[PDB]
Amino acid sequence: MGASKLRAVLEKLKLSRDDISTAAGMVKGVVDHLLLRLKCDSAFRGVGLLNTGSYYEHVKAPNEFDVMFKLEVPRIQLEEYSNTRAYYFVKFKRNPKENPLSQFLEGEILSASKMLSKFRKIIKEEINDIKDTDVIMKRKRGGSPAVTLLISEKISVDITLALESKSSWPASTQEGLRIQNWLSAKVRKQLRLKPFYLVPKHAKEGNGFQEETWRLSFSHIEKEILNNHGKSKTCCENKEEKCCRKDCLKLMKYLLEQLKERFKDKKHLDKFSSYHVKTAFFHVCTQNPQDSQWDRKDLGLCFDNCVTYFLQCLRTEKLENYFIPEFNLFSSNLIDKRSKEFLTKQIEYERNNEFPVFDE
Ligand SMILES: Nc1nc(=O)c2ncn([C@@H]3O[C@@H]4COP(=O)(O)O[C@H]5[C@@H](O)[C@H](n6cnc7c(N)ncnc76)O[C@@H]5COP(=O)(O)O[C@@H]3[C@@H]4O)c2[nH]1
Ligand SMILES: [Zn+2]
Repeated sequence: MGASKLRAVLEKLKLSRDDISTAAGMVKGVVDHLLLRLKCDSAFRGVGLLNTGSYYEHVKAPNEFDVMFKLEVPRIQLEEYSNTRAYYFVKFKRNPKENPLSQFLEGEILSASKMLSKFRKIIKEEINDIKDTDVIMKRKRGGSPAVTLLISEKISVDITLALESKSSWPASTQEGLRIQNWLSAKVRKQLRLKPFYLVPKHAKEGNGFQEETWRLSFSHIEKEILNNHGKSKTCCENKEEKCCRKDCLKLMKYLLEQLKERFKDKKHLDKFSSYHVKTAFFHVCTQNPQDSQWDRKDLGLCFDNCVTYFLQCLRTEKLENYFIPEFNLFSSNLIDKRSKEFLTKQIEYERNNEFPVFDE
């Protein structure tokens, strides 16, 4: 695929500032309401919106949003669950006083499900009485840490509770975030000085879930490297330094979206998500650390790079969490071989036919 061809695909996907800002305005209204309602509970007194510029997650298009509600909690003490590397039990270093989160304490262990339940119940209670905006809560999605809302039958919002820890990141992330040769060792240090988050997504335990466990999240870091993405500090600030990194990611996401859409009737692509694509993309960024390897005229080659890497990940059934290297997002235990073989074949068909998926 030629570079100009690929950018013509993105150009026709570009949304009008009006349709975007209207969409953003609706979710902000709902979010503002939920935040203040939430503050009426002592346990969520500390809730606040984490890292949101309210830019949508779908390319097409401005109908889906992903928000995290960060909760500042006292010094946290983690205990890794069954060496899963990403899931943890949360305990408090000092709990002699009857904590505000004490109601969610099952033993010395802060229950993810109990918090998630109340969080959800509080939100569901304010959804009936929202002024001027029609809002509905979606069914619980299997295994999701998120409360999903649908605004005006058009806009989906994922609202995810997020415990904030200012402690240093857990050992499982020691070899993660390999950005040294790309964004530099000192950027990695400064990033790792920032807080990490815990969302109420439970580890698998037999036919069910270990309902107390939380999972690590670094969406704030993911946000930072996407918007400050070059080896050069002035990457994408002038004509002579315009790179195609953001375009590649968009095209990879739109490819996955379109395929998921085409084959909704089948079940094969249901477990794949833009998070897989974003992760695959970060790895490619690490493999191609130079801004010259992401030249604007090379969008064609760079996109194929991303496609090819993603394909290798599907075939070998290995896609490392960018922050937690021993967590395999593509293990056969999460996504079975057939689904990955199906996605593999469709992407390959697309590439061999000049991406019919990319035209209207
Ligand atoms: N809004 C939202 N924020 C999250 O952090 C998150 N984590 C999971 N989910 C959704 O819960 C359900 C259970 O999926 P699972 O955990 O088994 O696999 C997930 C998970 O391993 C990984 N993943 C997705 N988002 C994140 C994330 N923010 N951080 C780490 N991993 C993530 O990508 C897989 C599929 O993602 P989605 O299919 O788009 O949404 C999942 C899914 O609907 C999330 N939904
Ligand atoms: Zn750039």
